[PDB]
Amino acid sequence: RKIRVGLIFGGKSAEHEVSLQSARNILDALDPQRFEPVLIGIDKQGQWHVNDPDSFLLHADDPARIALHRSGRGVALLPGAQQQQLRPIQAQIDVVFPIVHGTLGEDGSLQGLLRMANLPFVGSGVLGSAVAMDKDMAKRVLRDARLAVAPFVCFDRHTAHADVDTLIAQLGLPLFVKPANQVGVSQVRTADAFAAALALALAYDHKVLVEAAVAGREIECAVLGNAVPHASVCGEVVEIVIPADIDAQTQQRIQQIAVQAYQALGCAGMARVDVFLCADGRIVINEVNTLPGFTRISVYPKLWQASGLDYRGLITRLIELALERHTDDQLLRSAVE
Amino acid sequence: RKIRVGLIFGGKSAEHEVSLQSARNILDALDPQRFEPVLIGIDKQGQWHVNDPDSFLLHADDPARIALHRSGRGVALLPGAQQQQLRPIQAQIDVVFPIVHGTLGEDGSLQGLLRMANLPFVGSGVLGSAVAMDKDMAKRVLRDARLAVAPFVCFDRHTAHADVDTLIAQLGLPLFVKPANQVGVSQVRTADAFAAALALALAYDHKVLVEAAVAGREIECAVLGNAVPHASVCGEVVEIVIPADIDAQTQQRIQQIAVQAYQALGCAGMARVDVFLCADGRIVINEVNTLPGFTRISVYPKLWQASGLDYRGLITRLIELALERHTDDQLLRSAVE
Ligand SMILES: Nc1ncnc2c1ncn2[C@@H]1O[C@H](COP(=O)(O)OP(=O)(O)O)[C@@H](O)[C@H]1O
Ligand SMILES: Nc1ncnc2c1ncn2[C@@H]1O[C@H](COP(=O)(O)OP(=O)(O)O)[C@@H](O)[C@H]1O
Ligand SMILES: [Mg+2]
Ligand SMILES: [Mg+2]
Repeated sequence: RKIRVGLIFGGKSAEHEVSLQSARNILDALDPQRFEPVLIGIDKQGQWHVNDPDSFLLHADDPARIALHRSGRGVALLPGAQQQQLRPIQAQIDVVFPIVHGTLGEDGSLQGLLRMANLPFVGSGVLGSAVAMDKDMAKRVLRDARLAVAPFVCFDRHTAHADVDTLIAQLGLPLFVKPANQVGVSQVRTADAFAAALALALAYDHKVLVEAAVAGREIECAVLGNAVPHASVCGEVVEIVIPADIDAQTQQRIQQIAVQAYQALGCAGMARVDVFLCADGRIVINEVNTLPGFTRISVYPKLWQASGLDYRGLITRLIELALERHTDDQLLRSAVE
Repeated sequence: RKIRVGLIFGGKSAEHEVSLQSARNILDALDPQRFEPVLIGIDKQGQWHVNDPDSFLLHADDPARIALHRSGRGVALLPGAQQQQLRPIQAQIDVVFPIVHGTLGEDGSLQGLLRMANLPFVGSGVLGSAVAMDKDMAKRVLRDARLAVAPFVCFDRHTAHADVDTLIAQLGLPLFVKPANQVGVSQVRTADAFAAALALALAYDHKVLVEAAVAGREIECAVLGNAVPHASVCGEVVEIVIPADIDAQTQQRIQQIAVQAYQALGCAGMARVDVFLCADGRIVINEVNTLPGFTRISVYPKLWQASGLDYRGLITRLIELALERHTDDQLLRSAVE
């Protein structure tokens, strides 16, 4: 009757601690009429630990020291299994809410594990996560959908044969140098600082984007839904200001763009879309993020709060969307001969 | 010293039996100086069974009855583990060669499981597999890379608001109706047969492509490699003819297109690229397939055979490429703070 929600959190990530705080907040807001929580923390070495709600954190109330209780109660996954798919090394989960920051948590890999275990789960599936996480691929698909993105060139080790001059002629200055995996970012103000930015970024990814500058205000907008996505009110990064000080017509066209970008990349459940709003009213997509923050101070939930969707209720909707997707997939999977 | 190769095969798939035959052939050709095999079969319900090389098939020599020995020796996966990641429910694998046909085996999901288990593995990673498998997404990325694809419209349940007339004005007749997941295909010769094709396809996927006809010969070309991919000689589907009866200049431009498509979609290890060669010499990409067949009669290995790469040696190269990728990823993963 109650649904069992497996919260998987942590990750090998600079944002590890953000995932800890999010898990705590989700746990406090989970509608206890409907959901029972099961907790799986992933430490900074990538090891999985089951915990109880009341002892999953060390120094919970100290932001500078908060950490995962590495209980050493390990987890096995049974691929192809239809029940008890998550097994203790040495509770049945009905839906997974993954908030694992870092490459594997965000890039479709964990999502693929969850599919292989036949687990419903919150957020974008394999494709949507993989595409959004790879900033090179995400921009090519956005571009093809006729949405505006910063002009850019993408390099790998084998082509980084980079001519700073041709780059400046095409893209200008300053240039933003980014590893394609959504640290290693640099604002290159002069042609001479480029070489080093290129080199730093390539320590983090096999692919590095070089982007022209976009002049404009930074507006962020929350999307929720599967096939019929909805958009929150906008927020302006000034340090966030909700609702953004922009007219109705402008908010509406950013909302519409956010939904369209989301559909193009094949997102589901949730994304935060970050755009630039230029002086002439052009809207340029900076980033589509399939794993927003879920702390009480994170932008994504505050954007929905300001749109009349409360935190408990956001969480409940994300779970319902995960179950909806799963049951629809169920029929199509079962159509194979 | 010897490398342990985990062969994972089978799958819930119409091509299940092709995967069985492939596994057998791979097993016979595996260089026993270098590799020891471990066998994991996935039955038609998606259940995983460990087997021994000498008893993994029922009716091995009868194509009409050949089936997986469902031994019931189950497999657990330890996510985050660095050793013994594949565990028997109730041999250390050093590299996985997945040839699991069907959605999960092909679409990045299994690849994501393998990443979560820190296993090196053969073929495209999560992104490359997810993108290539979704024919809608694959064509948009190809399109953006300025390679030619059949003109097309993509529908879901919520838009399939389909006007046959507008479709014929834009794309013509006949139309090819395809579920976006790479059965449910229909050649609609008249405007009146469309409705039903659209409806059949939508039983298999949430997305359905409608493509204009491409008039031309069918040429297939094998790609191998990670960052510097190579192309095989071409083969013509007449029923395959290797080498294709086409000039050197034409083979060279199809080879170049095959590599470019492969790079655009982020493929690794292996793909078979299928194109149309039109009367005027235009080359139109039909499909990039990240899981080709590996039977002795499959096109992919025959294309490499005709290019001077033998079957054992193809297999050895695919494993080397998997290990190369893995060790390079290793340094970048470990760069996180
Ligand atoms: N091409 C660009 N033009 C102008 N500003 C940029 C550009 N790329 C990044 N920035 C600015 O630098 C900041 C950091 O970049 P961003 O892509 O948001 O990386 P992350 O979200 O991983 O910090 C952005 O918030 C934006 O303010
Ligand atoms: N748009 C098209 N124009 C012309 N022929 C097509 C088109 N789409 C498919 N075909 C033909 O129909 C066959 C089946 O389509 P294909 O996409 O190869 O599906 P699958 O590989 O899953 O059978 C192809 O081998 C090709 O010969
Ligand atoms: Mg951003
Ligand atoms: Mg084909």
